[PDB]
Amino acid sequence: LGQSTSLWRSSTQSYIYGEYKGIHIIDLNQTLSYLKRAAKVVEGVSESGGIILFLGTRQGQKRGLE
Amino acid sequence: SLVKLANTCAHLQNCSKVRVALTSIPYTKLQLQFAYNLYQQGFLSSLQKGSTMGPDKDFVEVTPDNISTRRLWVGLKYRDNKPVLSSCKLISKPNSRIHLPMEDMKKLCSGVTIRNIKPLQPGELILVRAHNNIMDINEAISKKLDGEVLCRVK
Amino acid sequence: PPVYRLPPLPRLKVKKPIIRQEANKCLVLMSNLLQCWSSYGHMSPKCAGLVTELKSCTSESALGKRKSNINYHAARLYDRINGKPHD
Amino acid sequence: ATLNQIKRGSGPPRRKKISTAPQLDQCPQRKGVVLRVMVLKPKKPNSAQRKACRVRLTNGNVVSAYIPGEGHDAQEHSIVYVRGGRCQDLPGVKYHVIRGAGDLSGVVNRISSRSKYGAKKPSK
Amino acid sequence: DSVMRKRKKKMKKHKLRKRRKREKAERRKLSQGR
Amino acid sequence: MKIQTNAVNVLQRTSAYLKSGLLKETPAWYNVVASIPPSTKFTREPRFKNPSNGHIIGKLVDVTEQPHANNKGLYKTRPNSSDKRVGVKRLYRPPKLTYVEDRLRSLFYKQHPWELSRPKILVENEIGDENYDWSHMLQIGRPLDGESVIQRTMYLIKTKQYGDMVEAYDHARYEFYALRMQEETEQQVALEEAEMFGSLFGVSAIEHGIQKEQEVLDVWEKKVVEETELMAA
RNA sequence: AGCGUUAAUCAUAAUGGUUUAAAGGAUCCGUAGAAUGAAUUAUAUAUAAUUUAGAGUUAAUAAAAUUAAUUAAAGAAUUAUAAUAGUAAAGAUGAAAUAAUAAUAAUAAUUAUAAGACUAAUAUAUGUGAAAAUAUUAAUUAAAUAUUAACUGACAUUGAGGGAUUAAAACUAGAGUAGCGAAACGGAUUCGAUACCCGUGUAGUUCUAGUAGUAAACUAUGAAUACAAUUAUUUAUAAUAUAUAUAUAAAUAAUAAAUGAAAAUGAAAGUAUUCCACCUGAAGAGUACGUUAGCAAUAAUGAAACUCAAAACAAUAGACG
RNA sequence: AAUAUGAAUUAAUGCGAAGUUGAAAUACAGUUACCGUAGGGGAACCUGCGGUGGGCUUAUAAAUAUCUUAAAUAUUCUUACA
Ligand SMILES: [Mg+2]
Ligand SMILES: [Mg+2]
Ligand SMILES: [Mg+2]
Ligand SMILES: [Mg+2]
Ligand SMILES: [Mg+2]
Ligand SMILES: [Mg+2]
Ligand SMILES: [Mg+2]
Ligand SMILES: [Mg+2]
Ligand SMILES: [Mg+2]
Ligand SMILES: [Mg+2]
Ligand SMILES: [Mg+2]
Ligand SMILES: [Mg+2]
Ligand SMILES: [Mg+2]
Ligand SMILES: [Mg+2]
Ligand SMILES: [Mg+2]
Ligand SMILES: [Mg+2]
Ligand SMILES: [Mg+2]
Ligand SMILES: [Mg+2]
Ligand SMILES: [Mg+2]
Ligand SMILES: [Mg+2]
Ligand SMILES: [Mg+2]
Ligand SMILES: [Mg+2]
Ligand SMILES: [Mg+2]
Ligand SMILES: [Mg+2]
Ligand SMILES: [Mg+2]
Ligand SMILES: [Mg+2]
Ligand SMILES: [Mg+2]
Ligand SMILES: [Mg+2]
Ligand SMILES: [Mg+2]
Ligand SMILES: [Mg+2]
Ligand SMILES: [Mg+2]
Ligand SMILES: [Mg+2]
Ligand SMILES: [Mg+2]
Ligand SMILES: [Mg+2]
Ligand SMILES: [Mg+2]
Repeated sequence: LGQSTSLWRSSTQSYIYGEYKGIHIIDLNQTLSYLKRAAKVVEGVSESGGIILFLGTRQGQKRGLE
Repeated sequence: SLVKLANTCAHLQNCSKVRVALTSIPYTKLQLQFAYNLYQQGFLSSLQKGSTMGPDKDFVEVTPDNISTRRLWVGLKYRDNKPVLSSCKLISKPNSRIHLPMEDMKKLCSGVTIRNIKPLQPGELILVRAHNNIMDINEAISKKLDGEVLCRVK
Repeated sequence: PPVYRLPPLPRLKVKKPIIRQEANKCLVLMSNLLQCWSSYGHMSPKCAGLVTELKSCTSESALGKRKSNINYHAARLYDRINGKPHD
Repeated sequence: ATLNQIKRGSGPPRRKKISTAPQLDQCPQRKGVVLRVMVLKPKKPNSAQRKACRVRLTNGNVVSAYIPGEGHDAQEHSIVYVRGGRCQDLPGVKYHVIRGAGDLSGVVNRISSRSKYGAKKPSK
Repeated sequence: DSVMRKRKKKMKKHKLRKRRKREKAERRKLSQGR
Repeated sequence: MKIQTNAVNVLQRTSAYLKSGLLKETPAWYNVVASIPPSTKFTREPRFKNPSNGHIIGKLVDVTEQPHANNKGLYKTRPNSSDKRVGVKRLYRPPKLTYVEDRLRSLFYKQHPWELSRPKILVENEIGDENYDWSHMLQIGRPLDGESVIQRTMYLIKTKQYGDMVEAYDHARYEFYALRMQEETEQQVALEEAEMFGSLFGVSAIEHGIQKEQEVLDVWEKKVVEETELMAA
C-alpha cells in the first residue's frame, strides 16, 4: 500500500505496480528483491562488527526499533 | 530533413535529463539511419519500429494506411547514475549547412577547429551524411567521402 | 461544489481566536431586574427576590466568576494538510 | 543576432581607442602661443591653485594646457609646445605644456625625474 | 526604467515643453515666409 | 527533487579517500558495499500490460486491422486524430487496476445495506496459508459475507455451471441466504436454551443501549436548561 | 646606449543579449527574401513519379450567443421648470464661509412635464476580439468551436519595405450640452497657497462626418514548430451500464527538472530549430539640424561637439515612516 | 546649385562654485507615483481626461462531535509455538 495518487513523487515510478482505491500500489516482487539486498548488507556489516543505527521517528515504532 | 533531426536530438536530450527508458522518434529514413548509427556506436539500448502508441512486437508492413501513425521507438542508456547519451548538438543547422571535404574532416578528427566546429572529442561521435547515408566521420574519412557534417553526440 | 485551494502560505493562523464563553450570571440578573423595573413601576415587590439574588451575586466583586488552542493545531498540521507538491 | 541579421550588419562593437587629444591633430606635439595664463580652482574634493594656461596652436584651434612643475615662466606671448596629457582635477583642460622646450624653461633645482621636466643633468 | 530614473526623463520632457511654449511666437515668425 | 549522486556513490568516494591516505583504516561496510552494489539507474521504465485485466497498453489498432463497417456504417479508411498523437504517457503512467469482482461487491452492498453493519477485520492473517475450494461458500478461516458470495460467483463462472454471470451471482446469493438464516436460528435457540437452564445475563443489548442514551439525555438536559435561562435573560 | 613621455596601430569577451539592468515593433495582415520549411522511391542540392502526418476546402453531427457594424427598444437616477400643502433655516466642510440658496416662502416631502448623458445586480473581463477594446434588451448582416466523413497534396512558417486598425487627450466642421469638469473668477486653508477642500462653472466630455497615429498601447516577456516530470481545479469531447467511474484535449493554480545576476520563469524566462524587430557606458538627446506627413498641436526620421568614470539591476542587513 | 568660414543679437546645453526661493520625489513622503495628452503656474510643479502598478494578493475562524464484552482475555512474548 503506497502513499496516494495525488501525493506522487514520479521519481518512484519504476517501483509502483498500479493504482487502485485511489492509492499507488508498490510492486512487491521488486520490494522483495530490494529487501533481500538490504538484508544482505545489514548482515555483512554486523559480521564485520559495524555500528548499525535504526532510526524511527514515528509514534508506535520505538519498541520494535529497540 | 535537418529541422526534424534537430527536434529528435532535442527530444533525446530531454529524455536523458529526466531518465526515461524508452522513447519515440519520427519514422523517416534519415532519422532511422541516425538512430541505427547511435545504436551501433552504443548510445541506444534498443531500436525498433512501431506505432504512435508503442513499439511493435511483430512485424507490421508500413503503407499509406499506416504511415501517419508510424513511429521509431528507441531505448536510452544509463550507467553509474549517469546517462550515456548526454548531448545531441547538430553541426549543420538548417540556416548554415556545412559540407566538408575529406581533408577538413581529417583535420577535425585530429584536433583542429574548422569552420567554427570544435574538433571532435575523446568519447564523442560526429555523424556525417554522404550520398544520403549517415556514417561516423572516421568511417567517412576511411571511405574518403566529402560530406555534410550532420551532428554530434556525447 | 466549488472548492478553493489557497496558495503556499508562510503560516496558517487565525488572527484572533474566539473562545465563546458563556455570559455572566450577575449581568443577566441585572438585565432581568432592569426588565422588571421597565414594567410594574419603579420598585414593586414582584422583583423582591431578583434584587436579593443580584446583591448576593455582586457582594465580593461586581462580576461573579473571573484560551482556545486553535493556532497551535493549525500551525502543527499546516504542512500535512497542504496539497503542496513534492520537493 | 539571427544569421541573416548578422550578414546585413550586426556584431560585437569593435572598440579600440578614441582620441584623448583631438585638437593636437594626430601628432605628438604642436607648437602654440600662450594667450593668457591662469590659476584654476580644481574639482571637489581636492584643492590647490593649478597653473594652467590658454594656448593657440599652429594648426589654429585654441587649447587649455596644464603647466607642470613647482614654478613656471610663461607670459602672454611665450612660445610653448603642447602635448596630449590631461590635468585630471581641472575640468576642460586636456593638455600639458612640454617643459624643456620653447620659452617655457626647465624646472629649476629638479633632481628626481629630470627628463619629465626640462632639467639638465647638473654635471657636478 | 525605475520610477526614479523615469523622473529625470519626465523633467526633461517638461523642460522641452516649456521651451516650446516660450518659443511659439518666435517659431511662428521663423516659419512664415521663409 | 534532483537525482542524488552522493547517496549511492559512497564506496567510490571512500575508495578515493583510502587511495589518498585521508583514511588510514577501511570502514566495516566497505567490503560489504563492494560485494553488493547499489542500483544507481533511476529510470522511468515503461509497462506494456495492465496486470489486473491483462489488456495490452502499447499496441494500436490499424485501419487494415478494422476491415468491417463501424457503428453508423462507415468504413474506417484513415487514421483518426487520436491514432496520430504520440501516446507515450500511457506506457509510463501506472495502470488503473480493474476487477470484475468490485462491481459485484458494489451491487451486493446496494442490495444488502445491513451487511455493511457486520464488522470487518481488515488485518490480514497469512494470505499464502489459505486454500479455499469455492465449490461451497462456507470456508473455515474465512467468515460468511458478501465476499464469499462473490468468490462463489467467480468459481461458477470459471467452471461454466452457470455460463451467465448474473445467474451465478443469484445462485451464490441464494446459497448465502440459507446459511444466514441458519446462523440467525442458531443464536436465538442458544439464547432460549440459556434462558431455560437458568443462565443469567446482567446487561442485554437493548438495556445497554438505553443506558447509553440515558447519560447523553442527562447531559443534554442540564445544558438545555442553561440555554433556556440564557434565552430568557 | 638607451630610458621616459606623447601621438598612433594590433591584441586584451560576444565560445553576447532585450520580464525587472541598454534592448520586443501598439497590433495584426501580407510583398520581396540572393530567409527557413514534410514523406517514399528513382534519376545522374535539383528533376520526375508516387505519400498524407503540416496547411487548407466542403459537408454532416454536436455545441456556443460571443465579437464587429447598423437599426429599433428598456431602466434606475440626476438637473431644471410648475403645482400642492407645509415652516425657518438650508447646503457645505476637518471647521468654516462664498454662491443662480432662503421670509420674493426655500430645503425635505408629494405629484406632473422635459432634457441630455450613463448602464445596479448577474461579473469572474470568465469569456470574445489582431491589438486598441468589449458586460441593460432585441433584430439584421458578417466572422467564430469541436469531432467525424470526403477531398486537395507541402499549397507552409516568418516577414525588410508596404498596408490596415489603433485608448485618453487634441484639432476641423454641424448638431448637442443634464451631470462632471482643465481654465477663469470667488470662498476657505496657510507665514505665503498661482495648490490639496468648497462654490460658480467655460473648453472638453455626447452624437454625425473626418484629421491625427501616439500611452506604464504592459504579460514592461515578437511570431511559429517539435519536445520534457507531477498534482489539484474547472470547461468540452468521447465511451461507460440518463449518472457513474473512466480515457482525452483546453485553460487556470501549485510545483520537479532545467534555466537564471537573483527576484523568479514552469510547458516558458526550460531543451532545440526557423524568421523578423531591437540593444552596445552615462550625460548631452529622442535634443538640434535636415526631410517627409498633418488644419494644427505635433508624429516619424535622427546626429555631433562639449563633460565624467561613472551609470544601472537582483538581492542582503540595518536605519527610518 | 551645393559646401565651408564669418555675423550684431539670441537659445539650448555642459563643467565649476555651493549662494537664493520654495520643498516636487523616496515611508501612506504628509493630495498614491508614473505614461500619453491638454490647460495653468516664479521655480520645482498644479489641475483635468483615460491608462499603468513600477502602491495596497500588504490576502489568515461566528464556536460546539458518538454505544460493547477494561481484561482470568489486551498490555508481557527474544526463532518458541506449530
Ligand atoms: Mg614622479
Ligand atoms: Mg634623473
Ligand atoms: Mg528597459
Ligand atoms: Mg574575438
Ligand atoms: Mg509587445
Ligand atoms: Mg516598447
Ligand atoms: Mg504574417
Ligand atoms: Mg496578439
Ligand atoms: Mg453591471
Ligand atoms: Mg477604456
Ligand atoms: Mg476627442
Ligand atoms: Mg465642435
Ligand atoms: Mg473646482
Ligand atoms: Mg484613420
Ligand atoms: Mg508623444
Ligand atoms: Mg512608443
Ligand atoms: Mg490598455
Ligand atoms: Mg527547482
Ligand atoms: Mg539560455
Ligand atoms: Mg537575462
Ligand atoms: Mg510561478
Ligand atoms: Mg542634417
Ligand atoms: Mg519628435
Ligand atoms: Mg540654393
Ligand atoms: Mg554669432
Ligand atoms: Mg525655504
Ligand atoms: Mg506641500
Ligand atoms: Mg505630487
Ligand atoms: Mg495621503
Ligand atoms: Mg513631499
Ligand atoms: Mg506625493
Ligand atoms: Mg490650477
Ligand atoms: Mg491620474
Ligand atoms: Mg511607493
Ligand atoms: Mg509590491
